[PDB]
Amino acid sequence: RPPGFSPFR
Repeated sequence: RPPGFSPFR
């Protein structure tokens, strides 16, 4: 669950 996939990024 990387940041690039998160809703924030």
